[PDB]
Amino acid sequence: KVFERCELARTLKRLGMDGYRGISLANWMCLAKWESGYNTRATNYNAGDRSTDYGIFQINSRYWCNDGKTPGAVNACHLSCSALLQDNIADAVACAKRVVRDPQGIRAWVAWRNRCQNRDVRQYVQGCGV
Ligand code: NA
Repeated sequence: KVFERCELARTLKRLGMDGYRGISLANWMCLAKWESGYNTRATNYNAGDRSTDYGIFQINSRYWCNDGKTPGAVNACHLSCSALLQDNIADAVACAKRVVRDPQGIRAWVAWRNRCQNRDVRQYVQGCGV
């Protein structure tokens, strides 16, 4: 599914993401936009290290989900990577919350540092009613 901006913003609020471990809704929105363009079925194979990024938040298979084919991988969210390609984002959100529970927090995603950190991120939630 490709979410529309405000549709996603309202969905993430209801799933308890606003201020989760100190992270504002607008930052989660900036993250999803730059990772996948709000697309739940986005996958990106990383040839450099044989891992794959899955779903709306492009969660990596080396640490977070199991796809079987990534060497030396763990599965900290206790999910098949397949769960991260559903239209319903409940599992992707539960796994994203697990990612930011580590010390790096939202910095775990490099796209966030590049595209979101120290920016005016108000634009991603403006007029959405959240
Ligand atoms: Na894994």
